Amino acid sequence: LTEEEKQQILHSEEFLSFFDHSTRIVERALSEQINIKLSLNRQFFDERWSKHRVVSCLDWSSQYPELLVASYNNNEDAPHEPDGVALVWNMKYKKTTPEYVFHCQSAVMSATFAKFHPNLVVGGTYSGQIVLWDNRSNKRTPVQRTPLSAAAHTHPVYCVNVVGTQNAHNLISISTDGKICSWSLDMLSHPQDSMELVHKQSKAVAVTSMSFPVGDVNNFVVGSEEGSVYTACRHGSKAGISEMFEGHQGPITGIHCHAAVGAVDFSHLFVTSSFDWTVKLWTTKNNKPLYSFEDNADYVYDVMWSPTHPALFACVDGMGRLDLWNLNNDTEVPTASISVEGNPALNRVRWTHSGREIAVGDSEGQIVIYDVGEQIAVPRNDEWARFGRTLAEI
Amino acid sequence: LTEEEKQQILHSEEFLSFFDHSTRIVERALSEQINIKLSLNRQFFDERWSKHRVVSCLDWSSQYPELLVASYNNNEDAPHEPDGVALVWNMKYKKTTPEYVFHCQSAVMSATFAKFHPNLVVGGTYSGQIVLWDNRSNKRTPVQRTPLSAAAHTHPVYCVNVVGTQNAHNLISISTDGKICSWSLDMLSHPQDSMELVHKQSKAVAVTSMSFPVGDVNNFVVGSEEGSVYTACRHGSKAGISEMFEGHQGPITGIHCHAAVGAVDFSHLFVTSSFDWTVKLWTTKNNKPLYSFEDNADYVYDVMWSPTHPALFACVDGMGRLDLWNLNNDTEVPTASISVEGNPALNRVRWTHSGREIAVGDSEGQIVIYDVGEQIAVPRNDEWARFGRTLAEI
Amino acid sequence: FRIFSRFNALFVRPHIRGAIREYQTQLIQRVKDDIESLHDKFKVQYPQSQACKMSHVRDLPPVSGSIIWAKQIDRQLTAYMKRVEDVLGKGWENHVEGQKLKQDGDSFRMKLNTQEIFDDWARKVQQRNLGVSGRIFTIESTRVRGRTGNVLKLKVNFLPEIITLSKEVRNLKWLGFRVPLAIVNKAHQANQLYPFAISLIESVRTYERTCEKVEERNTISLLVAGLKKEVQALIAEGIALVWESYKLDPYVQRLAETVFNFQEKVDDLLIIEEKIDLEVRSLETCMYDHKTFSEILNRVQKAVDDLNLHSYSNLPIWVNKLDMEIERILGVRLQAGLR
Amino acid sequence: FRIFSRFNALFVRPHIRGAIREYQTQLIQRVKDDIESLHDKFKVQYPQS
Amino acid sequence: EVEETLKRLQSQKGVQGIIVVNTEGIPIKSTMDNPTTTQYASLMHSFILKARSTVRDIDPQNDLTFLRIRSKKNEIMVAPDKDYFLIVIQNPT
Amino acid sequence: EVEETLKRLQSQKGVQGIIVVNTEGIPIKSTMDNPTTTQYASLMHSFILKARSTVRDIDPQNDLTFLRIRSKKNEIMVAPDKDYFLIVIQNPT
Repeated sequence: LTEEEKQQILHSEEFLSFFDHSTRIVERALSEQINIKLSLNRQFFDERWSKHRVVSCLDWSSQYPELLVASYNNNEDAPHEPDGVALVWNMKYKKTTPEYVFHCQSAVMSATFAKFHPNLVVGGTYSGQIVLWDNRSNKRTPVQRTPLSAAAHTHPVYCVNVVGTQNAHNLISISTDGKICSWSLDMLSHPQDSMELVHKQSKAVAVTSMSFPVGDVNNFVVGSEEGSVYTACRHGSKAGISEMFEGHQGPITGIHCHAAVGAVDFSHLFVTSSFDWTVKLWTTKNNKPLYSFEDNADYVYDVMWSPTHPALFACVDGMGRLDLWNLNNDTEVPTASISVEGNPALNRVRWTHSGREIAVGDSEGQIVIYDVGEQIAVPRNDEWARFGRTLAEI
Repeated sequence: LTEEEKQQILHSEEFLSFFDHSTRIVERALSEQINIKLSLNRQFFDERWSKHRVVSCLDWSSQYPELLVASYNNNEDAPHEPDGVALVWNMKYKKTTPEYVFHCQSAVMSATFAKFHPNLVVGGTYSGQIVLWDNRSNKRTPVQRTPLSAAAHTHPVYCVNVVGTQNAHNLISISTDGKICSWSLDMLSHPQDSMELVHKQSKAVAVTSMSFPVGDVNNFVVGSEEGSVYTACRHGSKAGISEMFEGHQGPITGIHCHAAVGAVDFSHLFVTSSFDWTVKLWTTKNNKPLYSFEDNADYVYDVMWSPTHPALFACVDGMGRLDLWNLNNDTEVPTASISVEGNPALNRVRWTHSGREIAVGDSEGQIVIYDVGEQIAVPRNDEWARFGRTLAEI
Repeated sequence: FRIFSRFNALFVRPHIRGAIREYQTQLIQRVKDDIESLHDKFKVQYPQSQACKMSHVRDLPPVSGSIIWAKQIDRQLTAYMKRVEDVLGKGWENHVEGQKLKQDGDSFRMKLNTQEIFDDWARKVQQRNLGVSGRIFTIESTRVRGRTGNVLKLKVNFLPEIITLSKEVRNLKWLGFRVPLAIVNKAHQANQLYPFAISLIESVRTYERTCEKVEERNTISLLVAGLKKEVQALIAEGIALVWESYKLDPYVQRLAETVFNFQEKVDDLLIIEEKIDLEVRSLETCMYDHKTFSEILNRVQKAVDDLNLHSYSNLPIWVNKLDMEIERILGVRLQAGLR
Repeated sequence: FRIFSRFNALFVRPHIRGAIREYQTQLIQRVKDDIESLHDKFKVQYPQS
Repeated sequence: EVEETLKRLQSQKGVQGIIVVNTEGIPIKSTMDNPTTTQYASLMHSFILKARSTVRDIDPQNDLTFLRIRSKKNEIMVAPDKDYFLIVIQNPT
Repeated sequence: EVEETLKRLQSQKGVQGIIVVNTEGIPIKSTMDNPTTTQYASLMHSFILKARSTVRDIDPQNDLTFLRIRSKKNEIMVAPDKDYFLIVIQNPT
């Protein structure tokens, strides 16, 4: 009847026959038989919300790997039209209109999904307020908005990311001023923690990018507008910048830690994409740039490690050329390289959490979802050892 | 109570999917899941389609590495009953009955699968009429038949093959008179190419069987009943016989090029099983035979390279023994040998794809398939190196 | 012999030669036993050996197959002889066992001669005097069982076996045996003319099969009469020709394509014919209703129009007879409904 | 850059140095006007780049 | 074909009896006798209809194409796709 | 051991532990979504009882432990001993 006598009847010792029956049926049911490159994969381009308004940030949902957040910042065509707009794009089905649209009073400059809430979108704007979007709500207006006080950010926020475990989260945000701030995902009325990123005494940092190493939440790497990458400790006695890097003579336009696991650790490795077409495969423990890929006349805008390949990483160009670099294959020429039509200055690249599909932003709003070759995408078991050897080369 | 509706629905033959699925599922239902070096693996003798019947050809399906096609000439037991017997035999679950049967009004000489499509089966008959059959459809009559014309094949056809990839395919067939003809799988009623192979002073070559360098299209190689081996380019800059070989004294029965591909390039090696126990290995760049196979006399029919081991192949004698011959371990004694019981006239040998087992036809129709020792099945880099240096021996 | 083939370096030095001479008698006896086994296998005659039927499957005519088989046996015996000569050294025949072995081998080789069969086959070919010259095809008289009348079945004046003879020549010419020039010319002519003859015979067999299929169903011969007439006209044009000429190839090609078109149109007409007949039979027992009758008539008229657009022959009379039958069935059904 | 960077330490040899950039000086001309094509971007882009 | 089908379906295991059923139950064919074939096959038809309902419960798009019950004294077969309802009487082993 | 049986059953392809259904239609063990599995097991029990009546119509001495309800999506293995009815979801592959 109810769920108490079942426990005792299970504890009863008449189960020899049932155990023999189960063993026989399973052992008889064991046998089973049968009864009988770079490509343009998909598009996304709104017209109501994507007239000019260049792409500014891209992401994928960890919970829902079919979902992408866009961020269209610039408003110059019409002052009366919405200033900031964030569009979300679904992978499961092809449509011409974005699934869901979000409008913010200021210009949205960065955006990302929420890990704790798989039904929530959080993005940074140009004014400096961290902006929420409760997808359950039917209103395009931001649901929760951070104050523009001295406690919170007051400068253009360009990097936002929620980290931690499902039972312990923190939304980290860094603005151009350098004030890092962790909020709780559920409550953003007040900054639950924050401090201003400062180098050697009385030297502010012009932060313009960041990335957290996989797993770690205590220390991370930051890319500054002044071309000098740093490493910072989020929580601890030595909270703040802990490393000075010579880097490159141009502003850092992108950054990313290593994004793979399974073999010998590479979390010490990361790539910075500078403002002079100089991406830098390079590690935290060392201080000198390990390698200095250089080509082109124009310059890069974003670089993303492959979520599965321990060597492959993408590379934006302002000439419209997207190129994937596979270090194990080669170190001088792009392993793959194709140019999108109309040669527009691409602004972002984001890899699908699967690692099998790549995204690229655009200077006119047409996000292009590119597909990669099977051989060029998935690595092998020997791939990690080959990467280790190539790093050991110099 | 119906008396005619069931009778008429039985008379009306809408049983295509019915019979197909019933056949594909009942042999599955043969499984007994009731709750209460060389070694023979599976011996098949169809009592109904192989009673005193000689195997004519053998092929293993690359697309489906469990499907074999076998042929048969006219049956002297009864001419009234269907003469051209074709059989499709499957490796899904054990069964005495063949998976598919097929009839041709003329004696069937050779048969093979199609690389262009994984279901069509194409075979040359004794009347020089290429016969097409669709495995998915349940029919006994040939699906398509090439015209019997002077331009097309008219003499008995003993070799048919598909060259190129699945979007650059071409069905190449040889007639014993010496005609090479190229067809397409979509239409089998007009030769796309047709040319009577000639060596010198306008005399043709009585071609018995042909082969091609693996991984390459065009530049074919043929053997003649006259006791010669020729290299003839299909199209090139000049079609026809390009190179005489000193060859073997007696008729050339089975020819095959090297198949295994590894760190070294050995695609230029040719095995020819003549009528004198003499399985001769040579290379296309040398006019003389390299090594000779001599342990007995009298008609070893055919030899086939193992696709996985570079220095190992198989050859089957007419007196009733198949011997696996390795080059790395030995050069005068077989590395493996076995004889089918009853000492019958074993006709044809075929390595399955990826190797690891062999298929043997017989004059009695009892085809026997069986694996090979693991310690000799798998190759290694040492095998390729020592194989190359054994070529360096002489 | 493999063991010795491993080592041959100081055979010039008469130190290892003592060992090879010590076992020389064993060598000779075992080689003699091997030759005895080979001769025993030879004593199994070629037609009695499965090699004959394998060669028959192998497109090897029996005479040529036997000749080549004997030649290969002789080749293997000579290989044994020279291999013994090489392994033992020069002048093994000087030994009593050596000379005994050599005379056994010579006697076996004499028993293994081959040119006699070639001469016999050539003599038989000359005696029988094979040929193909004559009419394009022959029409003959046969009383086929099942009918009292004498059936004038149409055949082709071409023996299928003649090409086999050519193959014999095509095998014996390179075997080293010279055949008379008349045989060479006859075989070459038959070989070059074979494709036309086989095309004609397959075409006429296909035509006979499809025409007997047509006459099996008398309801369709009236429509197919035009194609039958044109085929008969082509046959009438062809028959007057002598066996060898220069119009052979175009006439053969056009007759073949005409027969193929005839057969395909026959099968299409046949299938649509049983379709129409089945629909008429359904109309016979179809329930009394204007809608169902109109639908049956619409489908029948659509089939008739489909036949019309294919541009067949003799449509109107077939349509008239079909209309007569359908109106008779309609009258019967109307009688049933009225009563 | 790579194609002669493959040499790097090679042209210290007495003959490799004479084997390099004597035959290729015209391709140094070609990379000069490649640099001219490079500055072409700089020529007129200032406020509308 | 009809006779060859039943012959190959029977001699594949020396089956006691199989008849071809292309109609919804009530088959008039017999392999040992009329009753034990016809009534049992109609009963099987009713229960495989209810099985089709059962498998459509979890999702209507699903259909049953293969059904065997192997018990202590009988093994019963039926492979319905639209009207082809198999019957096989066979030993448990 | 119940846990040993659970580990053995979860080793099978597409199987989440062991779920056992009582004569009431309520699974004594919980491994999947409760409402769906309860209704599915209730229909399973109805069908298996009516199939028990089926077999005892002509085979009054037989017991049921095996039945292959397979679709083009998944197969359910149903096995009663006397009161505990094992249901196992397994992929056809």
